[PDB]
Amino acid sequence: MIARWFWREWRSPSLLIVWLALSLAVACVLALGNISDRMEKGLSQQSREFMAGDRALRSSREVPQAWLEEAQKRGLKVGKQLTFATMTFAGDTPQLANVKAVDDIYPMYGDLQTNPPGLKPQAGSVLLAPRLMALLNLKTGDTIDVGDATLRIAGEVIQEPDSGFNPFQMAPRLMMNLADVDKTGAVQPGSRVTWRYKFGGNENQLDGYEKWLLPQLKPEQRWYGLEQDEGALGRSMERSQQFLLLSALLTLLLAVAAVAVAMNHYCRSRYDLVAILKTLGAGRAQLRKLIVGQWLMVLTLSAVTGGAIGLLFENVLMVLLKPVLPAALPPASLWPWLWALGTMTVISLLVGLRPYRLLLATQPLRVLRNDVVANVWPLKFYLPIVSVVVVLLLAGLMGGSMLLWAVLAGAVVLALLCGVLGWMLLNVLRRMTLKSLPLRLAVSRLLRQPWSTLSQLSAFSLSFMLLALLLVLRGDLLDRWQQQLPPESPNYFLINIATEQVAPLKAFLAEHQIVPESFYPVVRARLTAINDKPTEGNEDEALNRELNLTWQNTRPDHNPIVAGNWPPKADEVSMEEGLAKRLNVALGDTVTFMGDTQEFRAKVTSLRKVDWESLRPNFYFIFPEGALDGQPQSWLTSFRWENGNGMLTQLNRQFPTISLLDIGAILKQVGQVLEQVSRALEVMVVLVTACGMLLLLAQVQVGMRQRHQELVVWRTLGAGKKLLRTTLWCEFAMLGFVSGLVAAIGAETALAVLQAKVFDFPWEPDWRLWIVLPCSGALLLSLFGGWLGARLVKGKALFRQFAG
Amino acid sequence: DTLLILGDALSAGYRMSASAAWPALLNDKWQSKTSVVNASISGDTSQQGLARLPALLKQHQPRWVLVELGGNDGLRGFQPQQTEQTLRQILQDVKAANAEPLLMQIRLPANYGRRYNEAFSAIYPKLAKEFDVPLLPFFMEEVYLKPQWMQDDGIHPNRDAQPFIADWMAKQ
Amino acid sequence: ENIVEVHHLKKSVGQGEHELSILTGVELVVKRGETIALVGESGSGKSTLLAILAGLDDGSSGEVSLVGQPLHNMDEEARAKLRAKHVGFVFQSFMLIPTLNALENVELPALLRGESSAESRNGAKALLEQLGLGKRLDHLPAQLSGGEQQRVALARAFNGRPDVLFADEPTGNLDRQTGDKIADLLFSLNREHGTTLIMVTHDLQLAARCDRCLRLVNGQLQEEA
Amino acid sequence: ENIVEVHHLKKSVGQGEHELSILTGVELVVKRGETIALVGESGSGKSTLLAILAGLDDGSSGEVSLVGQPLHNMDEEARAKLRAKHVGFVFQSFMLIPTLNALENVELPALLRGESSAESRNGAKALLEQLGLGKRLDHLPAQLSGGEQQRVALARAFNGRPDVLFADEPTGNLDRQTGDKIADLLFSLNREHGTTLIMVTHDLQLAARCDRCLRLVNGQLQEEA
Ligand SMILES: Nc1ncnc2c1ncn2[C@@H]1O[C@H](COP(=O)(O)OP(=O)(O)NP(=O)(O)O)[C@@H](O)[C@H]1O
Ligand SMILES: Nc1ncnc2c1ncn2[C@@H]1O[C@H](COP(=O)(O)OP(=O)(O)NP(=O)(O)O)[C@@H](O)[C@H]1O
Ligand SMILES: [Mg+2]
Ligand SMILES: [Mg+2]
Repeated sequence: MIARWFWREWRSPSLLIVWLALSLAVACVLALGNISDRMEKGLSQQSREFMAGDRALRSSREVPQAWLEEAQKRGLKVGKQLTFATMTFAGDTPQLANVKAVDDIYPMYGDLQTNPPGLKPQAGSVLLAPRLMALLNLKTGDTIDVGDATLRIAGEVIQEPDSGFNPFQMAPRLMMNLADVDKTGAVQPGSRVTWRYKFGGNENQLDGYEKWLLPQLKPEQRWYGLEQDEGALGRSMERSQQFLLLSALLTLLLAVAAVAVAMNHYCRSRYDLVAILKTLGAGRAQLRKLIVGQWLMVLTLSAVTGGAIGLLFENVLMVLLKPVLPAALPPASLWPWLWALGTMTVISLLVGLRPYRLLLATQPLRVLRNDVVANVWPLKFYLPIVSVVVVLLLAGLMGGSMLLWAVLAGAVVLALLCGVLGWMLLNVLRRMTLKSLPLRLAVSRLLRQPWSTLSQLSAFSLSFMLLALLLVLRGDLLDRWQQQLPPESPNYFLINIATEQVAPLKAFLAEHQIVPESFYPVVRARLTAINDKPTEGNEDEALNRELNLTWQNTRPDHNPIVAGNWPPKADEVSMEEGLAKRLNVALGDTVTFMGDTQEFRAKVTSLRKVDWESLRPNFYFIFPEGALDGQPQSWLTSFRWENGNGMLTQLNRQFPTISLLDIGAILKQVGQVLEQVSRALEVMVVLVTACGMLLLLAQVQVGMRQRHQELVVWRTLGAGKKLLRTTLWCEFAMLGFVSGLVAAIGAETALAVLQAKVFDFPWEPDWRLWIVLPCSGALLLSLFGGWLGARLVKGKALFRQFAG
Repeated sequence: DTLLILGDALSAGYRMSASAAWPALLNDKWQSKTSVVNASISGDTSQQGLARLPALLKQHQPRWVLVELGGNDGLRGFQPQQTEQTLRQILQDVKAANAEPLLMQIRLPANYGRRYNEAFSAIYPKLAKEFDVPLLPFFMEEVYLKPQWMQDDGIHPNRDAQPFIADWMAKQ
Repeated sequence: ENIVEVHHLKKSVGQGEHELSILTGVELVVKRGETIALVGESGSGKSTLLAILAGLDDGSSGEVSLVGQPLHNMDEEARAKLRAKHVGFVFQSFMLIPTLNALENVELPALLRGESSAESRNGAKALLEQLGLGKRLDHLPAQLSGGEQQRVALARAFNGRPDVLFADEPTGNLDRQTGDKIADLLFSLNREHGTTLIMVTHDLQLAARCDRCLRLVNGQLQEEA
Repeated sequence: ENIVEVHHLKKSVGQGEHELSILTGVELVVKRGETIALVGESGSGKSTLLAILAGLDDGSSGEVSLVGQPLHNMDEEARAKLRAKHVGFVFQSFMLIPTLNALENVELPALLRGESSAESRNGAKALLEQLGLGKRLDHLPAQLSGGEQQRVALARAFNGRPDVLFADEPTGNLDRQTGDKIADLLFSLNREHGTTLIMVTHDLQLAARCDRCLRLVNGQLQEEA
């Protein structure tokens, strides 16, 4: 009986378009969620591999073995590493070397590359850094005395995965087996030996052992993972996670808006059927069962189709992007499934609940003749309830993150602005006279039904502002990362350079065809008093440890002056904004520094932005030339060179007192991480843009379906196809222009809030958005409407299709 | 009478205020009779110490000078001949300018390598005998078996060890 | 005996300037078995008066009693039950289902009454074939003419088998022969089953055929024939 | 002189068993100024025959010439231009816009013709007031009766001001007085502007008033009056 009902209704155009929109939204949301979850899992896995473990425990001495026995009983894999330093001897030449000792478990995660590759730390042989090998002029197969024991040299080490990203490890790397350490006899009380403990396994047992060890923790022990790290890479990972969550939120909201519009259209369509079924006096239970059964069948079919399409789409995307993708990601969870299904069902139910009870109470005739409906549940109370419910649901889904607060603030400000500007536009248009035909036609169409115009305007505006926010955030993140990592960054550093030694060093660089950058002077001084008040007792790190003051002559390139003037004059200093805030220092304040038992005062005359993520040298204070000439000055410099290693040994022999630092491996790893995340973000933004375009197309098609009867009446009367296309172009272009105009301010507000309280970056207004968004949205909507109208106008005897 | 201190963060004060460092504590203990002034700077080399030497010598002009340098040079690793010659020149300059040098016997940690540790530790008695100056012992060994007196790195003693260091130096 | 009673029924539509007064107090007494015709001009309120007489809407004021039950005192559920029990209605635009065929459209009330598919389909087929619609069983209302849709609505009303039947413009879109056949069928049903009939049409002959004739002038009913 | 010419026009709807033959070859000659009435029974094909005569649809076979132009040889754009230039049509369900009021509905063709708002609104108001619809300017078709909707459709057709007017059931939902007024207005327009009129109705008197009368039997036209 009802099977034929549903089969015939599935062919009906309105139900067909509603079901298509629902299925497309479900599929796109599910695919996006699965892709985001798999990308996040891959990022976590690669972070663990970079850390060579899942949990890290660093100790200065020996921890009790009973805890490791408990971990073994729990099944977690635990590995011990011992790091220290020694003074080895290439014949007579002494040299410091950073010795590391691991078991066979290492590498627990990631991969270790040696020279030749494939070598592993084994007994009877040791490994040296290529820089160390060149410095000691040894080679593979040689025997060297490390500590107090002589062992053969297995080879060089290309790179170790667990090498800390610390640009201060001056000691060259030495590697030896953990069993041979007692051969050297270096294990003695009072030795600076660091015990690293790597833990790997399923997160359930990880949490179990973590909570088991929590009461047993000691101050000498540092237990952590990777997200808790304050390193720049960890913060970037957190930002990427927040970006993925924001993308999920945006696609969820777009799906919500699309399905809300579809449900509104469906409920308005069902009016005639409701009226006729109520006319025959059908039982309330019977009619309720019929209507809810049809609605639930539509929802179930849409959900099944969306799930199948999402799975197929994810498989196709993984197949296509595999060469671009680093490796096969681990499978994701089923949480996106529940997210999408619950979102769809809840939104549809909340949209359709009020009309159902309203038609139950209202008499069928008043519905048929559009008489005054029963004054029950006015929209003035219905809308706030819906807003509160959806806000609570989103907060429960995403744990009440501040980004959700920013998004909802943007949404509400967009809604109020849309309402006010719509009222003003209605007044002005009623005060406006025209002369062209399609303009007047579009004006009339807008004026006749203002509420549908407001709804479509709000939907288009929210979609446009969400897309603009996504694009702007992606562009800002990419630009900031590109600024932070110049591709021409130097790969070697020279420190502890003497002022008398720079000229021989400069000649050495010039002979070696090396163009050096600015030679940073360094003076070690402490900010003792601020505004004649001593800083002792303050727990701020800058007021407790030593400060590295410096002077320059050219304006900083990566530190534009936000407040103040460049350059600072005599007794004047350019200060960092963050330090000024954290030390309650304003412009013009007197800062007193003590260095080399010499006290000097300066006036804060310039506030500057400093990003510690930048690999360039950064300072909390900048002085003009001549401010600290009398203070003792060391010198720091950096250069890029990859041609051979003999010149490095020659420089070390010529300048033994000058410290040499290698950062090549760290630079390579951070570049790999940044490019991987950049590819991930680019793919994510492309797919989100595609889904947003599809949803906008669905909404425009819904609007065309709603205007189908009047369009077909016009065509029946004899309206030209060119005239209809121009009218649609004008109407949808005006709609898109207004939507983009309001979306500009909405996106500005949301971006300001999120950048202030999520991404911790300075906010700037962009007039380029204010110009591009309205015209671009208008063009997109006009093209979509023109294509849809061109498709609809095709056919013969279209007047017979007026009813449908 | 004034005592000038010229060394590393062991006396400069690693990640602590100027008053938090042990030389300030010793000055507080010796306010009445003999003031103590600290001129130590972290990370200095023998050449950098020589460069900073004239300014401190002219600014302070003390009766005694505490010269504890080369420990960080040994930690980073210098060839014995070069650092020995530089320290010899520094001591000659200190004794030339009417200032009594105080050389601290520094012994590298036993894990640093027995041969180099012995070679570097044997320098200090030779210099003390040559210049006829007292050689106070390596009191960081007294901190070797005191984890509560050290930090996470194990290189610099914590603020809790600073009173102990000041007391030990007052005894010496 | 009196199945329909009306006292001071008034209806007004609109607000302020848009407000319009349709009725000025209606008094009507109708017993079982009567044939009542309504006459007037277009826009005079015959359709809305018939609709509120059927109890589907509430007027501005007045008392309406159907089969000795106060419809205004009842709720929508009781009125729906009464309609499903003894009331049938025929509109002007035929209010037909676009997604259903004629046979299913006429069989639907019997299915809603819990009758089995076989007997309901047989009765629907008989009602359609006696109206000459046996060749349009699978056709849709959009695929059919206005007269065919009117006949489908009449067949659905017949399938309802009510004791009271309100119809508006039953033969407006029919030729003389089809109108005569429909009138003969309606009169035969009224004479056999005793079903009260209230028809609104502009056909003077059909109106005269009714037992009583009322003209709607200035929101008031006047006996005419 | 002959404005409408029909040769062997045939129309068939359906496929296979569902296939139905509507026309069996139509030959028709109509000059300017004639009044043509169409008679028959419901479902006989009068509506579809009139619609394909207006050129809105293509039959199974045949030649149709309107104002001396082969409609079958033209595209949809040319037919739309011809309709906007000289053709007006009146349906059975009045095909009215639910989201527009009567005044805007009748003013719409003049606006589509590029006329200014003031003159178009004045003409629409005159057409509505001469039909007695001056008190329902702001009312919606759902708010109005079927006769009011029919009058709105007729007023829209009048606002089109065509040289040829096809109408189906022009006075079906009207009383005698309103039907007489509409017929008088149509005849006056035909006699003044020379506009050809082709009306399909079941009113025998109105059909006899026309210059020619054709009955549609078994998909064929027969002269009757
Ligand atoms: N919802 C409404 N809003 C405004 N006016 C209305 C509404 N419903 C009815 N009216 C007015 O009441 C009149 C009567 O409607 P109706 O009962 O259909 O007239 P009628 O004379 O029975 N027409 P017919 O049966 O076609 O000859 C309408 O024509 C309007 O003038
Ligand atoms: N889409 C369709 N599918 C199937 N049959 C159709 C379709 N359209 C029309 N028909 C058939 O063709 C017949 C003629 O339609 P129509 O032209 O409305 O008849 P008519 O005699 O002009 N009716 P009326 O004007 O109400 O007296 C219909 O009644 C159906 O039998
Ligand atoms: Mg009426
Ligand atoms: Mg017809």
